Order: sequence, then C-alpha cells, then structure tokens
Amino acid sequence: KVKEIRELTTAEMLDKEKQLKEELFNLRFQLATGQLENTARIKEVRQSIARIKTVLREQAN
Amino acid sequence: ELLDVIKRPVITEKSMLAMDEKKYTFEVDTRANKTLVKQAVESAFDVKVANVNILNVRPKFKRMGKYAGYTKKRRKAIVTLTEDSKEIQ
Amino acid sequence: AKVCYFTGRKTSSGNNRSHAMNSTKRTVKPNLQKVRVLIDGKPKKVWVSARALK
RNA sequence: AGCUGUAAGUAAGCUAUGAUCCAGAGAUUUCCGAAUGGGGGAACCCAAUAUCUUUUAUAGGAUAUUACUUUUCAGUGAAUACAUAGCUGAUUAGAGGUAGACGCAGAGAACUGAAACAUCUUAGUACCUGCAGGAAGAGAAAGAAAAUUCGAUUCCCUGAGUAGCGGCGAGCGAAACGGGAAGAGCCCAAACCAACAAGCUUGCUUGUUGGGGUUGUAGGACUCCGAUAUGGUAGUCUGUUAGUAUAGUUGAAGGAUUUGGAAAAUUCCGCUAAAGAGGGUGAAAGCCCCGUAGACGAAAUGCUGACAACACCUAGGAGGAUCCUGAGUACGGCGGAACACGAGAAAUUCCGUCGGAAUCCGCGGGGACCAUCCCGCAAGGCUAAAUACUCCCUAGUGACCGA
RNA sequence: GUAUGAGUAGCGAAAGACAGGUGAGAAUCCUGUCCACCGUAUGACUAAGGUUUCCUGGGGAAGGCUCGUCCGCCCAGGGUUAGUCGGGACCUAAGCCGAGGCCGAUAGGCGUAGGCGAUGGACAACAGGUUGAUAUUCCUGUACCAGUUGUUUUUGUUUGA
RNA sequence: UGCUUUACUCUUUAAGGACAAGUUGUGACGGGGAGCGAAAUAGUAGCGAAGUUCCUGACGUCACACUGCCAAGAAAAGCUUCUAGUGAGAAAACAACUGCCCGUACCGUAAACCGACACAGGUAGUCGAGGAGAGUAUCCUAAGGUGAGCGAGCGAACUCU
Repeated sequence: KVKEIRELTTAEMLDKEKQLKEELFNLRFQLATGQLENTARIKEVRQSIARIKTVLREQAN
Repeated sequence: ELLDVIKRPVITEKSMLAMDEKKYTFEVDTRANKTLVKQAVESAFDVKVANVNILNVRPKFKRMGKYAGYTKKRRKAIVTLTEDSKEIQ
Repeated sequence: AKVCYFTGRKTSSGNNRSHAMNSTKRTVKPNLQKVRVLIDGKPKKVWVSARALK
C-alpha cells in the first residue's frame, strides 16, 4: 500500500506519523485493560511507521 | 521523544486503592526522569502538578522446561494530581 | 645510551668462554657519548657513537 | 498456494493487486569494548560550547563538536634584541583484533644422550617479543669452474650417509657438475650542460630543478659524424564485447495375480534409456516421488580475458688528450658469533672496539701465503612464476567410526 | 550396575501434658489451658554478606536425618515511592594512574603538573497515624535550604550603593 | 582600613568579646491511654481517668572543658574578611511555583553470612530493666522470645558425666 505514501507532501507524512503514534499508544492502553479482539492491528501501525520513515529517508536523497 | 515514556497502567490491588486519591500507576521506561513524566502526562491527558514517584524492580526466576532465566527490569510511576480525573480505565 | 642518531649501532649479546670452553651470556654494548649537535638548525643533545666523531 | 520460526494450544489475522519463501543491491542499527569530552568497580556516572525546544520563568529534552602523537601550514610568542623553546587553530596518518596455521628478525632454556659429567648433544628446539603478506624470504655474478667452459633467484631427484668435522668420543653432516618445474629484467648516485636562488671573489662555491647516465670484451663523460626511427610494458580501479560466480526451467518409460495390516516381495505379460549414480515412500522399485544424462536461463553486483584509447620506457659508428665510476668503506690487531668446519695449517660472512688503502699502469676472488695464469667490478635500490599453510565457502570421495 | 557387613552403627547438647479443631490419614499442623528455659541475652536496632528466601491463596512426587494436612520446598499472583536519610552533581590522607619527561634489546620501568581515591572533613525535618507486605519516602500537622516569576522607598561602576 | 611584626606609653579583682548544655511558653482545641465496647462478618469500628511529691542519679551531654606528663600528638575544601578587579540597580517585603541519578522487601550471635550439611565453631557497632550486690560477677525474674525435627518401654553387664 506504499503507492499511497509516495503521493504525499512531506508535511502530511509527518502528520500521518503523529496519528500513528497516537493510535499505537491507545492500543497499548487497550491491551493493558483486557480488551481488543484485534491484537494484530499493532503490526500494521509499526510497519506503516517504518514505511513512512524509509520513504522520507529516500526523498531526502 | 515525549510519547514513548509511558507504556502501560499497572492494574493491581494497591493501585485500585490509589485510584481514589487521584494516584495512578504506570510503567515508565528506563533512562527517564521525573520531569519527563510530568511533561508526557501533561501533554497526553490535560492534567497537572503534585509530583510523580518512581520505583525500580529487580528481576526473578522462572523455570518452564528445565531452562533457567530472568525476567525484565521495570520502573513504576505513581502519579498524583490536583484537579482532573482519568476515568478511562 | 640506547641507539645512534646516525649509524645503526645498538646493544646486543653473545657468548663468553674461559680457558675450558664454558659459555655464559654477555651484553656487548657500543661506545656511546652524549654530544650537543645541530638537528635542522636547532641545537639538540643526542647520543652519538665515538666512531662517527672522526 | 498456502502462510504467521523452534513447538503443542487457542486468540486474532494475510494472500490470484501473486503472500510466506529464494537471490543481488539498498535504508535503519540501542549501550560497552583501541573507546577517543572527563571519570569508572565494563555494559555506568558527570561535563563544556553552539543551535532548536516545554514552562510566565529557573530546573527539563534533542542534535552536532571537544582525546593523544607526528606531517604540513598559519597566527601567537620570550630567560634575551634578533628566533628558538612554548601556546592556539586547521590539515595529514596511526592506534586495536585475529587463523592455536605458513614467513622474517631480537632474545633464548632443562630433563634427556654420552650407560657418570664440565667441551659436545638435546637445539638455535619449546616459550616470549616486534614486523608484515597472501604468500614471505632471495634475486640480476667482486659467481660456479679449471677445458672445451657457463651466465639472475627459488623448488624437486641424484651426488651421499661420500668428502669432512668431532674429550677424533656419543654423534653432527654439506656443495658443484647431471636431469626436471618455471622463466624477466630494470632504475639511481658520480663526472658534464644549462635556468633559478644565495654567497654577486665582480674565482666560480653551495643549494633547487631539467637534461645526461648506468658497465668488465671495461663503460660513460668529451669530440666528430650520424639517425631523429625501430620496439616492448611488471601501468590505468578508462571503455566495448566474450566468459564465469551468486536464485532457477524442463527432463523418458507398468499393469494384473498370490502372501500380506501395508508391497517395491513373488508370478505372467509389456515399456524406456545421451537417464541402470543416489535418497525417500506402510517390507528389497530402471517405469510412485525428489532427482541423474541432456538442453535452456540473469534485471542486479563482482571476478576473469581479449583489443581499442590513454600513459610510459628505449637508437648507430669512429676517436682516446683530459675527467667520473658508491670512504671512516675494503682490510689488519684484540673479543665473540655463521658457514657440515668446536682456533685448528683456516680463506670466504657478520657483530663490538681500536688502527686505516688504491683509483683502470686500478681492485676482488680460485679454502694459510707468494709468483704466474684464469674468472670477475664490492661498499645504492626494485622485481611476477615454479614453493609452504587452511579460520572459512562450494562440490565431492573413503577395504575411516557407529553412542 | 549390584551385592556382604545388616535391617547393625547412627538419627547432630534442651521439658512437656491434656481438651477441641481440620483431615482419607495425626505425638509431630492450628486454637485454648497450665507447666518449663534464657533474660549483658536465646530481647531491640543496624554495617557487610546473601539475592526474592518477604506477603496472599493453593499443593505433597522429590528435599526435611522419622512423620507431616506443614515449611526458608513446589505452583500462581504481588509487594522495595525521598529537595532534608547514606552515597553522586563538594574536599583531601595511605595508595594508584600519570600529558610532556628521564632511563631501558623489544616488551616496558619510574616520576613533575594534573587527577582518581573514605575508614576521615563539611552539609537544609520533627511528632503521630496508616497497610497483607513500604514508610524522617504515603497523609496529618507544624518546619527548614537553594533558587524562579509577580508586587513594595536607589544611579558619575566614582563607588560610599 | 585585611594580616603579620618590632619599639614605646597606658590599662588587669575590671571592661569588652566569643561559646554554651539545658529550662519556660508556643507549637498542642492535636494525636497519645488503664479500661469500656458494638449494628454485621469484632476486642473490630468507636469511645477515655490522671499527668503529684521525695530519694538515688550517669565517661550520655557540656567537652580534650581543666590539671598533669612526654613517647610531643593528618591534610584540603565548604566558611569570613581586604584589595586587585569586570562592572544600569538591586535591596528588603509578601504571594505563587521549581528541585535530577542510585539504595530502601527480608535474614542479619543465624535454618537465609563464612564452615560440602537445617553443623555443639567464627562474625565489626549501638541499646541492654529488677531484688540483693562495688559491678554487665552469681541465683531468680519484667519487657520479650523460645519448648530443641525421631519416639514408646525396661530400669542387667559394660563405658561416659
């Protein structure tokens, strides 16, 4: 789904990284209180952060 | 980095007593100070002053299948408030 | 008195015989002298062998 | 077309938009450790200077720089005027690990043998220490020889347990001719000529370039004529193509019966082979599977060649007045080590100390030394192959092992 | 690996008895009663040292010199909050490392300037309550130290400010 | 103007300076307390009387204060001045905020440390009550803590105390 990520200006990249950090923090707190049938949504957030950082290292030469 | 300070809340039998006097028990990562935990909580939940306290933990044993090995380190954080709540938990 | 600034003279070792050829170990050292010489215009003190003072 | 390691369990999910996996390139890489801002009882603590940050503000957070030594250049600089220590900044290189292996050096034992033990042997071995390299070391005759000669080094067979050395005792122990492996030769210093700088002796003395020049049949300068070509390379991380290494593709041919829980076993009747090597499948399979013979295949990164470019490097003939040919070096005394050679009648090689040559009508060597003859130019450098080893990587083999 | 010795020696200084529990099972676990022992210690607090043995609830194959429903044993959860205490962001003694440097076959040896180094200096909080486990840490009351913002009585950096 | 020091003149039962345990108030309407005690699983939650006089009295504290003796008894920082000095102007007052890293469970004359052991051994410091008593000696006891991790019978030799 990287094709979506290469379309975006460098500000919106950073905005999506901040949104992913917030969602990852809320998924931590919802693990700790015994919830979340969806436990495999966590890898998606980490790997989306990874893909955005690799793209922002690429377009920074 | 300001958002990877806190990991979890500590939900234990003392901590449920601490919920009455606005005192909350979190697991803060190592190499963190008191002042970062103030800054992270205040920029994460709109709450205030009245100082944090910080512990440490020595690890233990477990022996599952005849293989001896430790567990992690920890660091609790017992945070008190002035005027708000965190009725999420 | 370790080495020479000019030649390659330095200490070493060798045997020692005495009239029925028993052998011990010596130290045969060069003659060396501290002379004030001119390194690159600046005067310096350095160890110089008595052979190369001719 | 299944997948989320080891590894069962459940929970959640992903894939025909081609997941999981395989191969070549990328990106990230906490803290310690040569550890390198300062300190330290390693995986810890505390700083400085700039810049950006939260807070009304101080405390807080992040990023980058800050060790030591020399080799180059600045500026600063005095006991002392002049400049030298010294200081400050920038710049270049090092610093530690192995592969318990192979090489070169420094320093260097004892038990043991001699049926004891001092010279001797074990043995320049084990151990330590410095220095590297994929190899190292040695290398282009001051040589081997003794007629009739041959032309850099290294490695193998033979010479041979021979000549020799040894309280002539235990023992130690070569070399040349001869046959093979592989083959390769180059570059300076000197004399001389200019251009610069300084001393302008305004003698031509020193330093810096550029030329010149490299040898024993002596060669070069120097003069005179020439010619102004010919030929090789041990060079480029320059190109164009060929090959190869790191994932892969395809790849032939059998049925039934009896004993079986299960057939590949057995029995009739067939088929294939550039494939009858091997492994697995419910017991022993050419024809069930994975493969083997054979043919095919690389976007990416190396590696090896070939020939283009580019860099180099190199000439004849005659003359012999003058000039040059490696200095505290060769060599001698005294004290020790190397050569098979233990001072012996002892050349040849080094090391310590003290004496101390010649310049082509010259010098060294042919196992003290002299004469004659013969063979060679020391005291300046570089150099591929033939040879030794395997931490590791791939593919294999074995009258090697089977808890 | 298994015998003989052999079901032998030993069971590591002491005072217990009864009633009632729980339990498949009780001298050995729990509760009550009286008796007994130390009491400059067999009582209280701490420095090293040990490294989760501490608390709560379950278990009995092995450990416990017998037994064991029990444990410092096994399973599963959970507890160790500091401006003032002790140490660091302060100082040095014995000793050690030691830029340059002085020596030395290599390796290295020794030392100036500077540092490291408590057993020693110097330094701001007391009383009570609280829990199953922490308490000069948590809360209750009254304090103190070093600072930062916001308000409130002085200028020639000459300095007497 | 700090500090040192010489020479001279006054002053001394003095005056001045420095230090000081410990008392009385406040802190403190507070918590603390013999005993009472429930509504429910609780001696729970909750409720409180008095704080008197004499005797003995500390090497604990003043404080290494004083006298004596010879064996002649650590450093550096924190602290206080005086000037060099850079060099608008802060200096009390009140209010409101800021204060980092590491150790805090447990045992600790022992069953948890050092002895291979749940071992008759060893372990630095502080507190350490009463009757007699010089006393921490000895005998019995308070606060407290323990009753030993094999027993039941019999009451010979023999060995030990």
